[PDB]
Amino acid sequence: AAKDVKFGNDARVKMLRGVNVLADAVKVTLGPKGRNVVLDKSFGAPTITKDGVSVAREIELEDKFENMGAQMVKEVASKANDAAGDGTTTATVLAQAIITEGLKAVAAGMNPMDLKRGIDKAVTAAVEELKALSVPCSDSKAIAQVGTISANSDETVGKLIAEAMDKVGKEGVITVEDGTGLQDELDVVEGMQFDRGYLSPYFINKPETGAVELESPFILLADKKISNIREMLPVLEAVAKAGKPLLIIAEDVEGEALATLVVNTMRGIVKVAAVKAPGFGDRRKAMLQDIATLTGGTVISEEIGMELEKATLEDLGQAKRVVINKDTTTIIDGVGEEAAIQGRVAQIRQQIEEATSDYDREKLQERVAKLAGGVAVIKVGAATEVEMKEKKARVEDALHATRAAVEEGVVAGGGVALIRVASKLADLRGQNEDQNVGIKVALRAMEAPLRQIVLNCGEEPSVVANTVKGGDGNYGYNAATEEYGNMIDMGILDPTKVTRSALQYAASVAGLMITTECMVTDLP
Amino acid sequence: AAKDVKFGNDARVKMLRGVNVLADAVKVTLGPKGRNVVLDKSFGAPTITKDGVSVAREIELEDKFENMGAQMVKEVASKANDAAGDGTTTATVLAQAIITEGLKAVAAGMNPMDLKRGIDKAVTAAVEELKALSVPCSDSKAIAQVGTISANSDETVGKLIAEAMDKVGKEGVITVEDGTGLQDELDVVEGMQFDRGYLSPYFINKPETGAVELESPFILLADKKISNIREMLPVLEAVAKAGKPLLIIAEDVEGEALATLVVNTMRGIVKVAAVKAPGFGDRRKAMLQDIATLTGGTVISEEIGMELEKATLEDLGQAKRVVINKDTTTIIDGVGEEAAIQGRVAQIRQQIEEATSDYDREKLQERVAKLAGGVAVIKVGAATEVEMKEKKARVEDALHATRAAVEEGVVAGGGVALIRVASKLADLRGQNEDQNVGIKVALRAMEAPLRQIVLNCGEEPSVVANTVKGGDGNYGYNAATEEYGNMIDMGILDPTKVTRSALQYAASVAGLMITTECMVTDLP
Amino acid sequence: AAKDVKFGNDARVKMLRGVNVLADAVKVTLGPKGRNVVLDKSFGAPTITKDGVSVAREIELEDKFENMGAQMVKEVASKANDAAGDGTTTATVLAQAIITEGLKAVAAGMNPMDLKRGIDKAVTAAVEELKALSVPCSDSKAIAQVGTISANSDETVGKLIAEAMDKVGKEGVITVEDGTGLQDELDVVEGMQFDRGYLSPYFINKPETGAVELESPFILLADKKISNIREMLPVLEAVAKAGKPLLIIAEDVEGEALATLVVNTMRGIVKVAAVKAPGFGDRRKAMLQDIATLTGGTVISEEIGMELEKATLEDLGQAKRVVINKDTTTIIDGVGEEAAIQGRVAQIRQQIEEATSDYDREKLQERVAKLAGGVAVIKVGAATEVEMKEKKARVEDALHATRAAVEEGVVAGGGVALIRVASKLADLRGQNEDQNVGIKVALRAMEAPLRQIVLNCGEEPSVVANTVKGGDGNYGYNAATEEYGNMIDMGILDPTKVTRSALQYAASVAGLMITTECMVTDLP
Amino acid sequence: TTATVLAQAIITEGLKAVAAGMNPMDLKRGIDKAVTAAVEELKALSVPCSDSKAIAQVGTISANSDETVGKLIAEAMDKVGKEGVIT
Ligand SMILES: [Mg+2]
Repeated sequence: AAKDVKFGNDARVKMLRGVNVLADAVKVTLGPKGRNVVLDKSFGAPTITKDGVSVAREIELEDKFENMGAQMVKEVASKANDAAGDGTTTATVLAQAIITEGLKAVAAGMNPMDLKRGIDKAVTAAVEELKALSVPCSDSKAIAQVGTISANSDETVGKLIAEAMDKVGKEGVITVEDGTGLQDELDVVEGMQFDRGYLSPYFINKPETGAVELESPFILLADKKISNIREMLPVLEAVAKAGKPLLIIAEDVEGEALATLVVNTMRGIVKVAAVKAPGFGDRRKAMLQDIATLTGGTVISEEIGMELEKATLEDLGQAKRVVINKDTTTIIDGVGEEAAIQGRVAQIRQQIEEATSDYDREKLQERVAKLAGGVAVIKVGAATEVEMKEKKARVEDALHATRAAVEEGVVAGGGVALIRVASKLADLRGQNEDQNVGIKVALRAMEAPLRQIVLNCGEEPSVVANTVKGGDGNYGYNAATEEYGNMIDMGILDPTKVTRSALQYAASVAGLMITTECMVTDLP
Repeated sequence: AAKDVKFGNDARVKMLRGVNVLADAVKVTLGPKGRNVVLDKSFGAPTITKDGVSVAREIELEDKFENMGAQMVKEVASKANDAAGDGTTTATVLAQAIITEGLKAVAAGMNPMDLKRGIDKAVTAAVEELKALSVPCSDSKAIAQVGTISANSDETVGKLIAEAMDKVGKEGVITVEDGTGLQDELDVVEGMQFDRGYLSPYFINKPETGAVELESPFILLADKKISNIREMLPVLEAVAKAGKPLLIIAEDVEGEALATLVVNTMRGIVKVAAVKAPGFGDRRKAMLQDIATLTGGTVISEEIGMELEKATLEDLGQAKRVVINKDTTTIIDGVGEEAAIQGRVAQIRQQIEEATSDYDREKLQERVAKLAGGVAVIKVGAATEVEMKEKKARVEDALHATRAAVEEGVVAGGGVALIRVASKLADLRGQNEDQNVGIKVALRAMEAPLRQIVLNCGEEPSVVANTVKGGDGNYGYNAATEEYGNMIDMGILDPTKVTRSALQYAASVAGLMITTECMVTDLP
Repeated sequence: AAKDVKFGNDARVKMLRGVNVLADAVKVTLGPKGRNVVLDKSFGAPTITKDGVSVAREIELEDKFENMGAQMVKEVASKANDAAGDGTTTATVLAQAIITEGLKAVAAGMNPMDLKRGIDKAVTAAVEELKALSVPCSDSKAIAQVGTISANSDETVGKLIAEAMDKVGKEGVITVEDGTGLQDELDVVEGMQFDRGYLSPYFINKPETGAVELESPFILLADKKISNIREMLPVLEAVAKAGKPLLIIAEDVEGEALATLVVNTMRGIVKVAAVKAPGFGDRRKAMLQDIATLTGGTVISEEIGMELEKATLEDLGQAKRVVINKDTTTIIDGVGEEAAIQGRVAQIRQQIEEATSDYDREKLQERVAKLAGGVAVIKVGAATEVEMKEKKARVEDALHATRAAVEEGVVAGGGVALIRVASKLADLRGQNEDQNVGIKVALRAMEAPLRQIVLNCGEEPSVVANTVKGGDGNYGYNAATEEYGNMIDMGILDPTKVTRSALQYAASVAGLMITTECMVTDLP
Repeated sequence: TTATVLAQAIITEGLKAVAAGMNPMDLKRGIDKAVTAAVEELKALSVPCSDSKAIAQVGTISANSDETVGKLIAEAMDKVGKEGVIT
């Protein structure tokens, strides 16, 4: 595939045009009263949505290079959402603002590297200002308070979120399941979650979630990389007859074994998924065993002399539910014996006391938390299935905001916090004039999300922002009610973590584009 | 098919245009303050990188002839990295400068052959100047000193390099393995390295490395060329059943067996790799035997009457690790008995006594080193698996730099060494008037890497080059800190070998283009 | 299909353009300081060579008719290499000069038939001059002298060539084999060479050589034309288990068996080659038998009642090496017993008494020479494979030059010999005025290779040639050292046979083009 | 030629200033004020040219460093006087 190359302004201008298309389309849906965007669907009638993430997902440009601009922003914006749960659209809005003004500066004869440096300094100062601005969240009322707000002013949802965290801790693992009964249920059951993703995007049976949900699946524990389909065949045939899904944990799965399973799973016969074993080197051997004890399974080790091909249902572990997302795997309600698992914890507790290394005490302690802490599950109850499933989405959305709020506290969510920081460091400047311009670009860019909100609502952006500038603290304008006041008090806020992640990611992508002198793509 | 032919000025102009595109894109990332380059992918988003090598690999031009120019530079630049481990971007930078100014000279009516000679004379003088400029690196302090710098100021990485060399030797074999735990472990285990590449690129399971890593594979030793698939089958299925990779050492493998093994390995049945036996004639027979003793394997010889088809696992040697690169084969921790291995060494030591020829004593001595010297292995410790691969990559990069530093010492790495040498031989004149022009071209061209660094840093190339010229020795400008001083003492340097190799290759390709009178290619 | 036909000048002009393209691209690489050419590959990137033959192979033209001219010259030039071993580029150079001046003459309105004939007298007279100019090579000192020069100032290469001839004889059979060790080995072993080509070009396993080399292959001796694949099966299958290549000697092989074997040998199960038997009729029966005794194999005769299907391995002769080129087959180190081989010789020596004619005595004597004389072989010794194989190529070229040198002696190789002869017969005139024109065209065409040499070097051809003409005999200009004197003494010479063959082929092809009224080809 | 160069540098930098968010009318005033100050400095730097050699040097420098032109002109201006006419 032959490549087309553009330099300097020809390159940068195309990125600007590309980013603006993505940004302009996505920006309209940011506010409470945000405007809706029509997306075509290959089969059936066209889709109408107010969600920026959905719109961002659906945008790819005709012109390569312009496409690059949009996509570069999308990758980083997606990361903000993946690390914060919200602000995907906000990051893009901020990215456009920094990028559009920053590019003018490079084309004006000013040095791009200095402009980046000025912007980064502004961003660095802004992050700390956000930290001062931020209202901490630690007590149960604050947990419930943020949870109910996120949940769309439903106090019952906030209560369960706080209760879940209270039962397993702030860092504990909380999952959501369809409710069997009308009543909301919160339960503690043996289970474990670890940072391991799925080996294939093809495996996902829940496309909105992006996660794979399996029902009472068999669990295969392995201690070797799997490159050959042959080891799986006797076990593979056995699971299909059952009709139950099979989950595999091992070092890695190579394309020969994995490709057949991928093909077999997608609209095929036996639909199963495989994930990598948690931990590394020395760490994994103990952890796989922890999972084994938890699911009542048997670990298969090449070192032992036992191979996967010589295996039956007896060796496999079991759990009622398991869900696998892009980079995380969690198991729910493992079958392992209560005495076995509790005993395992006792063995580990004894292990903690050698305390030879701080790293080892903590790491052993970490093992205790995953196994002994268990997994807290929340079933969402409702009168009708339609209401029940809808409520479940809301609970999950509140949970991401609550976790972000816990880690860093909260800030005004109308884009007000960005406004608020910009007013505070207006005086800040750099020795190089180019640096001064970079600082101004970043600060001015911060204003955009507020203005975008107001613009979407059909109100004057300049008038609203000007009055907001006049105020102090968490004071701001709420788009939904057209009334000025403390945004946190009135119910509109964003986690401190999401605002920070969006703003800095936007600056990071912006800085990269500003310094770029060349882009490469294939011919039309 | 029918060919499109250009010759004389027309052929040279296209090469210039082709090389400039390649060089303009790659040159922007050379400095510590490297400019970002965005490389597109057909699916979704573009990528942003400061790595010149990744940029250069990707470049292919639609316009034939121009494409040849770019490719010609890429091949020679690639050779510099292949024989030095670094300077791929630097070679290209120097190549553009030499080629552009010299090429104009040939089109100006100047004799090309003389211009080459003038350029080469300046290049040769510069190489010796580099040798004088170069600071020796023999003691452990120097070994560690260069190793930590290359490792990007990591003192511990330098320490392991120095200690490994201290044991096995400068000429010894040092390899890097993923670490078992937090500590970095260095150990010497029985093993052997020889200069033999892999028969097929398709074999590589580590795409960034360009090498094939196998875990505790069975080893097949053969005394015949393998053109037929069929002999392999009884051993081939047996190894697959065993569940481990198979490594083959023999005279050579033909496409009849090679192509099927490739097909068999890529997304298929069993993934194994094969390499050619070390030495030739008398040497291979003794050398293969040394490997057999080392891996505890059995050699199969046509001359004896033994055949591959009749062989079993017990006839195969074993090692915990084996890695195969483009031109080198090495094995780690051979299973062969200490009594057998050490006893064989005694047999070889005894052989050395005959001293019939310097050639046999030299060669026998070489056998002793490989068989008895052993292999030094370095495990890289880390708190996380991602970090562990990260630290490991850095060690490998440092190791090439240390080996290069050992072989020829080191020079200032800011492009300063090229500057320093160019200034020293300003006076030098050729025979023909045209030759004198070539000399100026070569010397002026040398300036470019420094200027490029400064250009990438947003600083004036002419002003920095001018100040550097004024100073002497290793004195120069550090782009990263915007300061002037002794570049080696400031932690910025390049191995003498990489600087020399990049400068020599740039001149070699440049001269080559200069003397090229005709280009033939397919129509568009 | 409909075809494009053009007449006279229209047909001839296209041939002229075709030959000029081929000659212009090839001629630049003729000199010692020749200019390299860049050719592109489907498989990767471009490679550069100063070798005219490689350039010629890749030259094919867009315009049918022009392509034919180039191909016609390539055809004749290739033949010169085939019958001389060198001067493929020289033949092409001479062809362009003769053709351009002569072809213009036909275009003007001069008689073509006379022009060819006029050129022929020039050529015939020049060849006689070459014979007088030519220094004979008979003694060992001359043999070694030319051999070392051809090898490129390597005394050892020439010394072995002289020694090889000194053993088996000037007309004996000398072959080249890879060296098992450091020492160069020249020795004699039973073997036979005969003039027979390979049935299919597809058979060649050595594309640079254009020949098929096999390792200790089984030899099939047959007494019938082969038309049917079925007979082959029991023996073909037999060689397959053995794993060794199979060589076939028979009257001829038809497409029915030939096509399947060709497909079988390319990307197939058994890779074998087949050639026609030496001699014919009555002579053939004895000739095949001589090979049978030599190989120790059994000849299958239809007349007897023996059939190929009824054959086994014991009926197949063996030799350590066999090599087949475009029209010659030779075997090395036949396994046949010395007692039987010598005994076979005794039968032939006894036969000579029958001699009722000189032809029969001679023909029988020739048989004695092939069998009893044997084949001498050369193993090329070197420190490493790269040097060993590289050295081997040079030895083969020196060998061809020595055979050509022995058969006709040598002439100045700077193109000087053509210059010297052209100056000598300035006076010669034809009958018709048109014939006179042809003579001048041929005599000044002779100059072209010298001038081309000087042109490549970047020196003025007109100036060099004038001074060389002023001199006498072998006196001329050495392009490599920029000096004047005896070219032969200096180290630059061409075999008389190659110079003559190049010149005669150039004139032969030229005359055919001069006399070619019409051209017919496929549509574009 | 020199005047044109000044226009080139003034406008290139001035436009850059315009792109910097500055009021052009003010930029013009700044330029005009700087020029007024520069002229006075020029007035101070200027040294009277009264000798033949200096006049020759200006003629020679103007004539692209041609000595004969300066020599010929210096002789002329001296001979004709201050109000004399040279063509
Ligand atoms: Mg003037």
